[PDB]
Amino acid sequence: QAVVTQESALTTSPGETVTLTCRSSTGAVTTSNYANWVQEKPDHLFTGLIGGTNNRVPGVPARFSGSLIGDKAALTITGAQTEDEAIYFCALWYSNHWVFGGGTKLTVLG
Amino acid sequence: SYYCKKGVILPIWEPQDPSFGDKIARATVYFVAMVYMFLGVSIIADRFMSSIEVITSQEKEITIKKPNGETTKTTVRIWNETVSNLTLMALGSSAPEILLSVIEVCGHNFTAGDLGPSTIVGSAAFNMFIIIALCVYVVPDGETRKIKHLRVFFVTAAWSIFAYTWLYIILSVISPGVVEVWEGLLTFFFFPICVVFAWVADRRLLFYKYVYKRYRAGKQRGMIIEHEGDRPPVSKIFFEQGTYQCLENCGTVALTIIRRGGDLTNTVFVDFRTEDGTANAGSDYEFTEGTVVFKPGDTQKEIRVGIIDDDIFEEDENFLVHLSNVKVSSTLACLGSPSTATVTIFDDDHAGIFTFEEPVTHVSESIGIMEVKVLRTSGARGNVIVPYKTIEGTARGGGEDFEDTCGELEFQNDEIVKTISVKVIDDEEYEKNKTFFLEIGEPRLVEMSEKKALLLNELGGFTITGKYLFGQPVFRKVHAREHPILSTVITIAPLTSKEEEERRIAEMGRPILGEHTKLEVIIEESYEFKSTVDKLIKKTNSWREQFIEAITSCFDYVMHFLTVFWKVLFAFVPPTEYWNGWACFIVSILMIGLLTAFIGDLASHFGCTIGLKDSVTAVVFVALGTSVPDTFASKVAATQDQYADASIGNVTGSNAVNVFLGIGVAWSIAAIYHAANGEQFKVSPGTLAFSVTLFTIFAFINVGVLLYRRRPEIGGELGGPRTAKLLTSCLFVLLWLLYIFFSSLEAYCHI
Amino acid sequence: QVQLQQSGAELARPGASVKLSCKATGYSFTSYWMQWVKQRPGQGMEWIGAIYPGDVTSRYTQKFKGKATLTADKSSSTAFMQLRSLASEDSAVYYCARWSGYYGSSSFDYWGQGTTLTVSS
Ligand SMILES: [Ca+2]
Ligand SMILES: [Ca+2]
Ligand SMILES: [Ca+2]
Ligand SMILES: [Ca+2]
Ligand SMILES: [Ca+2]
Ligand SMILES: [Ca+2]
Ligand code: NA
Ligand code: NA
Ligand code: NA
Repeated sequence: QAVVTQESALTTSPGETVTLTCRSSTGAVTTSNYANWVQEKPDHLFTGLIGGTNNRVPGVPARFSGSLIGDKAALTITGAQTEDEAIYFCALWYSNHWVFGGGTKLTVLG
Repeated sequence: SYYCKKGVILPIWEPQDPSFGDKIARATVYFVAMVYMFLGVSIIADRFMSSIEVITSQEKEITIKKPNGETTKTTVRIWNETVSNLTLMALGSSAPEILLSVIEVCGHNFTAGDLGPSTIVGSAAFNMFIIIALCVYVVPDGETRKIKHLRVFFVTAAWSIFAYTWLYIILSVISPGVVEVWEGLLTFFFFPICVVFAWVADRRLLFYKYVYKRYRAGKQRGMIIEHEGDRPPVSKIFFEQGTYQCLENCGTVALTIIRRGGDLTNTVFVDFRTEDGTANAGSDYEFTEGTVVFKPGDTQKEIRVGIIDDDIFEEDENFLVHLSNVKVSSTLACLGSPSTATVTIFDDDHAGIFTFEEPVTHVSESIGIMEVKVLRTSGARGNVIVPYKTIEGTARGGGEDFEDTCGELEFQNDEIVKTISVKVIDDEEYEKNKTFFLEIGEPRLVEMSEKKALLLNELGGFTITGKYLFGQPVFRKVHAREHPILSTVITIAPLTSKEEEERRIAEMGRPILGEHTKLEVIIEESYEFKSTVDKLIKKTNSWREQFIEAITSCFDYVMHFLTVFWKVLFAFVPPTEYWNGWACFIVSILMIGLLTAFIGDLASHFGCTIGLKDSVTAVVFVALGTSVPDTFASKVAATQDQYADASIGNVTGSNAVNVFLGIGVAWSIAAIYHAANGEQFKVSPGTLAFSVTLFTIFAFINVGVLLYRRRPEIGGELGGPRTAKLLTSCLFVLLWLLYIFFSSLEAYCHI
Repeated sequence: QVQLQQSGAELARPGASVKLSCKATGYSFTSYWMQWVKQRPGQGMEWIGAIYPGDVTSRYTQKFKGKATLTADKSSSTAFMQLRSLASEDSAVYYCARWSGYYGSSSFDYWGQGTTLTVSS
């Protein structure tokens, strides 16, 4: 029944640091929500980036990190490349189901 | 006899049989000399055991971090207290007996003498009674020492007694009076059986790698002993309450009807009947009817309504109980308030909420096996599989800091806790802060009833299990790893929108995870090891150091001036740091071999000077003199330890290795040498037979008393109540006195 | 080298039923969970459910409880998701994702390329 809200789109330059927000409707995102950040490349290529709000999938480049800022989950990309232009989704674990965010259309100028 | 044969080193004093006072002078000189050589043997055997301690100890380099820039560096040695190490220390303290037997056999032209075998059997008696009694007494009052490992004690004690039993067998049963080559060779070959048993017991019988570790300061400069420890107004009829509460597994719920007012001396008739509410008859409770009769002088009547138990999760439900048709035989009685009772059933078939006790735990690296409890909260229905695994963090553990484990915990029905055992590798670090994780996965309900399988809509394969629960057969899900008959398995596999709600409540009761699904385990340094290292660094060229320590309170002066010659002579032994302790090992085992060469002469010529037999002077004097290293090693292991395994184990291993090497090697050499000449090796069994059988009878009494002190009134092998402590010590010393006195009489053919 | 390969583009009439396949290779199929996820343009993404093929244990959302059925074929290492009583809302793209069974790890490790299902007449 909860709704996960994200920004519509984010715009950065290569080499910069960007922060992406995951907000939960019911309240503050905790460590029991197990925030997943996944990435959709163009033409429906999906990749799982960060799980458990901290743990990073092996093979994911080290510039991706996940954390909790304030009352919301957050994805920080430090030194974003031009290949990181994608759509990022956040999934929050409630008592018995996963709820996905709207998806931020992260674009990198080139 | 009064004639003396020439010894290995010492010449015969001449003339023989001079007078009576000259015998007194010669015996006094031999006795003082032999006691002085016993002191020399005790000192050099203490140093020989210290060298053996150096050889069998791992050397560690300790970095001591400090807040300032300068951090001191120390080198220490850790000696594991294992069965394989304790049998080598017992072999080190048994060097005088073994070397005396071999030197007396080879030096006197390979002829069996009473001295060696007799002092070995006397050494068995002295070790088994006097040292054990002294170790019983030395333990401080109010403190008890118990053998944790009783199977190992039984096997080793049986083997040690069987050594002397077999000494009887080869001399009296099989070809009496003759020792063959195969007899002596097997007697020698029983010793590698002892060493292999020590190694196997260290690997499998004890699991020494996984016991709790305690550390104590050693007798050497940097030695630390690591050992095992304990891991920390007309009448009216109406209901008493008007609303009753019961669990689902109560079986029946009790409702109390009361008739009050009017006149009691009457008969009342009233009917009761149940009606469905949220709970339905035949599925949640038993439908019941009845009529209750109130006798004259009777006020309250209890009725019982059946509650049907099941396996499916449900919410809190209710049903109604009504009263009607108030009648009086032969108005007077009416239907009072409350006339209706609401009975509420609480379900208890939630499959559980699984969690860790705390999110972060602190363990020491000497914990061995660490147990993590996984708790099941708010329901324990059904058998559930909870996967678990370990995650490498800072503690990069694949046997380095811990052993990786993963698997599945199966919680049975009505079981609310389980443990995960993680093997923590001990590294003896002064300062340690490592981190790993332990995680549990999604729980799966793997065992349930058939109707619950309909309600959860399980589409898998079920094998019927013989168990019955709430009157229904129990089904278990088949896993892919299991390969069944495939005829055994059962696939259980427009709803009215009331049954759909029932399925939804059924799925609300499936197993889930709790608050703490991840445990952060922080491995830290041992407090005992850190405090022991602090004790060492508080109080801690070496060639010069030995000579300075050689020469340095009146009793201390007497002991110093008594032993100064031996300490100065033995200061020429190389220090234990050279050649990883082997430099001290080679010389000392030579020096012991020298000092038991003189004693074997001094004990012999003392006997024939006053007419004493070699057997008697070996039993009372030589055996008491050569067991002093065993006495101090067993006393230290009895006092400083927490158990009595090491102290008794030193005695038992000494008793075994006295036979298997002291008699085995010497009689093997003699038997082979005589067999090379085509002649038999003749040993008189009469002297040794009574001694070894007397030792067996007294050893069984000793073992019986030791096992009897395991009762909670005493509590353990050593120490305990003071009044039983004194009785046990006096009993064992009395056993030794009786043994030496009976053997002394029997040696002179008194029988 | 974990790969999840799905079936091709599929079209079905309203009110019919469809079965969708996802073949997993490169890892132990029976010891891992499979997530089934639905994507529609402009409505984000919806998590249909999860299946454990070792025991054929299932998880679903309340909306997709009766709509979708999760089955497994461990002989061929394939997971199947079946839709019944199709409507216009069902035209979407369906994905399967590997999950190790632990919440600290990522629940959507390796994804399939996606199967497009179209409901129109
Ligand atoms: Ca024989
Ligand atoms: Ca019920
Ligand atoms: Ca019910
Ligand atoms: Ca129930
Ligand atoms: Ca119940
Ligand atoms: Ca150790
Ligand atoms: Na010994
Ligand atoms: Na002795
Ligand atoms: Na000895």
